[PDB]
Amino acid sequence: VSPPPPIADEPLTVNTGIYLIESYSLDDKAETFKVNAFLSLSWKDRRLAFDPVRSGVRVKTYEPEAIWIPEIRFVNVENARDADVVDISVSPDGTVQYLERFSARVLSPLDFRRYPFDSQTLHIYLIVRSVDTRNIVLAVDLEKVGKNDDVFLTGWDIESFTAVVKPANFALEDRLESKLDYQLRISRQYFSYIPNWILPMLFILFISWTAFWSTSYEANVTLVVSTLIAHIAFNILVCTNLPKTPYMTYTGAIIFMIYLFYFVAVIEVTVQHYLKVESQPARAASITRASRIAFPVVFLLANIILAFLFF
Amino acid sequence: VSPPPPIADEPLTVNTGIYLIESYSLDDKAETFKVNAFLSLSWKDRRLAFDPVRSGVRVKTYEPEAIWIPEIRFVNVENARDADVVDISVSPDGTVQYLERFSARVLSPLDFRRYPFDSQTLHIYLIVRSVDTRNIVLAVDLEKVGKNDDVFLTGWDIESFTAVVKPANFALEDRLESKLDYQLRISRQYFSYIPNWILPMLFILFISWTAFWSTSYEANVTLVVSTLIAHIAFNILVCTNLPKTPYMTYTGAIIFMIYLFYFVAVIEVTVQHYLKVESQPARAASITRASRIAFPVVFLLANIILAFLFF
Amino acid sequence: VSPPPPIADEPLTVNTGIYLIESYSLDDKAETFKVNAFLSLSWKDRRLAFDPVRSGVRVKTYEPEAIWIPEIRFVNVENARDADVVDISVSPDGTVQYLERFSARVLSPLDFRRYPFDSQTLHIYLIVRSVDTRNIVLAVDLEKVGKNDDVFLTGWDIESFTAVVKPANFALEDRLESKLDYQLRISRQYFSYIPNWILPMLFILFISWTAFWSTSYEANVTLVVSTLIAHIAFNILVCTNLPKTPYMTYTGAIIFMIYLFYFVAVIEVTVQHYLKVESQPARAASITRASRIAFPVVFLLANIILAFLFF
Amino acid sequence: VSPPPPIADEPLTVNTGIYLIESYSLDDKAETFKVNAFLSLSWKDRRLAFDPVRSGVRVKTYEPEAIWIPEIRFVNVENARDADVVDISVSPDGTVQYLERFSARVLSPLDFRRYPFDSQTLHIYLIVRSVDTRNIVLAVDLEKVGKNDDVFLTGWDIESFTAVVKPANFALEDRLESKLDYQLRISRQYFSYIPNWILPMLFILFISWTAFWSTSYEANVTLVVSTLIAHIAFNILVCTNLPKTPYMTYTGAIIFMIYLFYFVAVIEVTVQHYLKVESQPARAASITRASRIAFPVVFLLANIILAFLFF
Amino acid sequence: VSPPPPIADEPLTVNTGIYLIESYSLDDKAETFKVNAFLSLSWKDRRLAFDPVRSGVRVKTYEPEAIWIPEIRFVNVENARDADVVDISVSPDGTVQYLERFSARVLSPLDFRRYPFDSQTLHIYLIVRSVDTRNIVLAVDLEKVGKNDDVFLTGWDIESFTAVVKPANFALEDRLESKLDYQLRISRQYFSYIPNWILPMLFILFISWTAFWSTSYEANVTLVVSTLIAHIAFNILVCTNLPKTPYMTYTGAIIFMIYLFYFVAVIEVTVQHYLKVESQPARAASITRASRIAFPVVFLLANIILAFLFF
Ligand SMILES: [Cl-]
Ligand SMILES: [Cl-]
Ligand SMILES: [Cl-]
Ligand SMILES: [Cl-]
Ligand SMILES: [Cl-]
Ligand code: NA
Ligand code: NA
Ligand code: NA
Ligand code: NA
Ligand code: NA
Ligand code: NA
Ligand code: NA
Repeated sequence: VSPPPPIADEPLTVNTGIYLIESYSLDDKAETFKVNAFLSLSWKDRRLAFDPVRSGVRVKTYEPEAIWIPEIRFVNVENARDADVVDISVSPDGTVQYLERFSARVLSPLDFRRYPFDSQTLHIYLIVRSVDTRNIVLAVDLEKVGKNDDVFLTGWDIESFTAVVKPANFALEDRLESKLDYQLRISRQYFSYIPNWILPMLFILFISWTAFWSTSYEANVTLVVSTLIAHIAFNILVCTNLPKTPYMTYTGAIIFMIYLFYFVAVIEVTVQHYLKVESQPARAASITRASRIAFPVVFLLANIILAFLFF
Repeated sequence: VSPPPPIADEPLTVNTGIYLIESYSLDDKAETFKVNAFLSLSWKDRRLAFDPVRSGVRVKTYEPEAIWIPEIRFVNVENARDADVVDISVSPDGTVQYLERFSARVLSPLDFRRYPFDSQTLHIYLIVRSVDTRNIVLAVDLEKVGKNDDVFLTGWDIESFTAVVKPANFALEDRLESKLDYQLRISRQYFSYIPNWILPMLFILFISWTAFWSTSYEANVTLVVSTLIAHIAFNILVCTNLPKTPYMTYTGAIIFMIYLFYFVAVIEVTVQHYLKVESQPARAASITRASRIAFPVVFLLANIILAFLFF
Repeated sequence: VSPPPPIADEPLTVNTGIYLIESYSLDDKAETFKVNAFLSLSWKDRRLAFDPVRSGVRVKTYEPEAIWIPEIRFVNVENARDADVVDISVSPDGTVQYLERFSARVLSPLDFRRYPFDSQTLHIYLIVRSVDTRNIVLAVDLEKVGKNDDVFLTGWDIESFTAVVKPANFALEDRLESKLDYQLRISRQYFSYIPNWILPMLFILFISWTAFWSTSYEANVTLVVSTLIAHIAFNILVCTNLPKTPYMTYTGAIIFMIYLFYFVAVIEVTVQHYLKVESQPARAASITRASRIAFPVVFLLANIILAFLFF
Repeated sequence: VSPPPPIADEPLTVNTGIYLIESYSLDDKAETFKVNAFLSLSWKDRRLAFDPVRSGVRVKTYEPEAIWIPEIRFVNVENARDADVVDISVSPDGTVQYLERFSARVLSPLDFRRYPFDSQTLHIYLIVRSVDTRNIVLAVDLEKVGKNDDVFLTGWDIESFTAVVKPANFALEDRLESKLDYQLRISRQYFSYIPNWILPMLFILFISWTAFWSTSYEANVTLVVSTLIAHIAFNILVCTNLPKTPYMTYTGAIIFMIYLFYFVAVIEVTVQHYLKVESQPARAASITRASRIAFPVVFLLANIILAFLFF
Repeated sequence: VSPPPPIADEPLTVNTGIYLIESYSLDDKAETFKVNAFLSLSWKDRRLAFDPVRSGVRVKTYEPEAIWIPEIRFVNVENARDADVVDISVSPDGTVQYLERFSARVLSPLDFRRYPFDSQTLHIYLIVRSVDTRNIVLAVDLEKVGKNDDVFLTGWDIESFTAVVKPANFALEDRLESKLDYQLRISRQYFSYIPNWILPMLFILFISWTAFWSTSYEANVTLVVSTLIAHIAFNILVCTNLPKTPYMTYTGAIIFMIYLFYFVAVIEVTVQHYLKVESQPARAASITRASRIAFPVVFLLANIILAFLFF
């Protein structure tokens, strides 16, 4: 079966549409997500047109084998070709209404610099390669683009599922390719992070600042170093599985700054002790007293700067 | 093969029934479970009807290819079509009785706020898309809905497997959809959590409260901080298998409260030491003495409040 | 293809046999195991009868497609239908002799209360659903039930592979099911646990008892608390691979009892210190001296009781 | 269908080309990567040649079944044959132009001695085995070799995707084999490692060097040993998953040298204490004072030597 | 298609040969490895014999369907039947030369007592079941057994890939089974373990021995216990990937011994302190002085004994 011939040197327009049934498994590290949806395709093949009176039927149903179907493919899928045809209907004029159910593991990059207060725009790209007898272009039938009300993506808030209606028509290996961009907009549910990660992490850091109200070097070393181990362990406890970025993330800056704070705390503790030993308790006292305000103020300030830089 | 034509403008009623053979693999983080089951389908197609006296047979058996079968689909499955036809029987009147064995990874959301004392209602949804020639509705044959007595789901207690007999009726892309809700009611076996997690975690926290019977700052710092590290490692030991919720869980609250208790214990230990150093041992003694009753009483009280709020 | 007709109202006996080629992947958590085996089936289909004088051949060989084969299914598998037909031989009488190679992830529950000194009985259940024209019953050909001498299951000792010869013939969804039970008896190789887990865990607990020979509160706090951390880390090191049971396990009890011992050790250390501080070193000495015999004796006794309760 | 016969004892030249659509999942431990790409093949089959005036068509399209296609295989793939034919076009002279979409998990070794500042050359090898009737050789059509501009490999910078134009002809099991080498050149995005791993690891080591400004053995033991634990935990936190190499890696040497520094630090702390106890504080002071310059200088120097040796 | 008939009561000899293309994924815990190879089969079928002159061809090519092919199977594969036929060629006398590309996940047990200085013999077993008309036996064509020069297995050294030429012919379920043993000899690349595991682990133990140069019980308790935690974490850091053996391994013994050393060190530290407290510093000094030589000597000696017992 060859493609439908043109009426007069025109390309075949294939009207597309993705309707989301289920969304699941957003893998941050892999930068992938899985989807269960309908794919609707509509085009005109005049060769299939008929008189409804003669046939005694208002619409004819076909098997995929029986008629010519455009080779529509997904660009960014990790999944194998997972598709089941639901219906093929030919209206009296020769308009074919194709419908299939599919599931795919889609590969779309994520921006982690605002993590865990980040939002994403996931993409599902559709392509079709132009054939020797006719060029093919994609179109969006907005009536056949949407998502079911049940559609959820664990740990995320689903904002929208739209399509950039104008395709990207370009040349590849001497043939025309027509590409559409379906966008799934989502925003991370950040609630969990504040009682489960930010607050316990801030408590461990604050414990280290009690060393500014002690003159016991043995107690201070234990304080600052034990909270440092506790901090590490706490992030081991998180089992952070955020991929490696060629850029700095909001979380990454904060964590780094916290290591620096743990370091400076050690220096203060060391200086205070050295001065007490060097029979200069006057300076040792001044530094310790200053650090009681310096450490919380600098931390709060640095965080304001960081928050500002990231958002 | 087209659907059976109506006697007089009536929809095709497809009688369904899911009989659970095996249930397994409840993934909390994925919010999925796997199932091994029978799917029974029955509808009337008068074109298949026969006079048994002529046939010399009371029931005729068919191959799926040979006759029209309604395209029943599962809404919420992650799984690829995994179905094997067991039997297709046509009664003399035209009633087709279809039976298949299937297995599926079902995606059903879970409520974690009462975790690990939570109960779930898992769903298996069946759909049928109405066709161009005839509209289709799903029905439940209660005699063909059940579970085998062996059916177990590790770490859970299986309460029931029932079906909401009335289907959903709605339009999708200009066609009528008939959905059925099969509900598998389960309740978490919480026993394990009390000796393996709750009690050892309460012991580590109690050890920290011995600092209210000591005046040794070095010993107290060691106590409170080491038990805090211990706590973290103990939860790292858990290797928590719980998804990130946009809400607070019972477990989540408890853990948070325990971090707060570790923090306040440090403050007391710090204050008691500072006052002893400031030559005010009368206040330092009063605080330490109060804390001996305050810490356990507030903890017990706060837990009563939480338990009340969650259950 | 319909089943063979009865001579006079008798059911079709399908003689079965599983011969294990390979066993592997016993997943404790999942309660599953994988198997590579032969499945032998035999029944009579007189429609296939032939005269070898005419046929020239003493036994005919067929393709699964060519003849009626009973729909034998595995009840408790996770796996998809993974089967390769090796031979289908028919003798002049019509007796079919079917052989296939299969692999399957079998789901059979495990009893963990005697872990890691536990023994298991794994099951492989065959079923055949009776058809409209003839009832089908399963049978065991003992000559075709066994395991190869190489057959191993890592971390377990394979005792036996036998079959309950009497099938569980019952009624389901108005038809007759004939169920056979195959039993793979195994016992856990517990050697590894004693030098790798039991002994280093007993050493860490013993180190904590050295606090009964010290009067230094700072040293005692360090001892008892650091060994508690060590213990946690050591079970984190084990990365325990056991499921959550609705019952108490031998290992589970031991671990719990060890946590309780760590707690009571802290109480003693606390009491001894408070008394010394309260200028009552006479009682503090008595307690510490008693604890030197109390803790080992109570531990040994409690373990005898537990061992007795579990075995 | 047999291969096209030679005009006069010449081998069949199959013009190849791989066009990368998507690259993903570079697994360092497995030394594998996944690819989604076009495979273009072209050969002249003179039996397929046609007169365009008689046919009334300038190019004929075929089904893979209809014509002889060379058996091109990938050498180094872990993946199963995942290929979908897009187009088969025969020009009037009989020159077939084949195009397929494939995805494969490619096994190519990696050099870890410069990790995490390493660059790789990934290989995709195409083979063809000469047949009994005609010998086959591979060629590169440079116009059909490339990658889309979107092509990304998470955590890596994609430099180039080129092919060694000259194939490697050799004999195997008495037949001629034509191999082509496609090279995907990538360099690791090392940014992440400096704030997330190198710097916090250097801070933990610096904290241990404060023991050179203290005379308190109890405080020093705490410092040096706790930071040693922190270092371990920090690398557990990294969950380094870099395979086991028969050679020393840059990272591996650094880590090793850090363990040695932690050991020497303990010796210094031990020596300093022993001398103070032996009433030789003059030597103890000299050593501690020396160590303040010795440790940082030796470390900086050793790192320059290492960097030089590795780069 | 029946098997070729015998000339005079002789079995059919099928000449086999495995040629390794790729080897990868040696899973120690699963005791499996993956392979990509060629399988060459050759047998004589006189029904396929021809006069070269009549057909005008020296060799005829076939489709697997067209001719009788022996059902050769792999015994110890976890993998599903992953095979692609490359070529089938019939020589004028009727000798069929079959060639296929396969990939399999092979299950072969491993000996871990000399780990990580262990060597393995991995097996690939080929079986053939004798048919009703003719008995089939396996043979090795040594010219068709080998491995490509590129063949590597990460973390191992590939010594040889040979085949025990005499098959194991035996009776199974009343038919004759002919089995061939293909052997892949490998030896572990142990370099990595000495700087990454053995040496940092020995350093942590040596740090604990500094307690024999200190009289400070608080410092010694910290030393011995902290290094014991460090040791655990260091093996948790290693996250050892070795299954559970019913026998003791070299690594296993070493680790155990190290735990015993950590325990004895605590005893010494406890004894030394008790004696100092009991105002017997003469004995306390003697023990500490002895331990300075006892611990290294006993350790070195015990290791010599162990090494000797294992190798
Ligand atoms: Cl696609
Ligand atoms: Cl479905
Ligand atoms: Cl089955
Ligand atoms: Cl391939
Ligand atoms: Cl096989
Ligand atoms: Na399509
Ligand atoms: Na169906
Ligand atoms: Na301490
Ligand atoms: Na069957
Ligand atoms: Na510690
Ligand atoms: Na090909
Ligand atoms: Na075969």
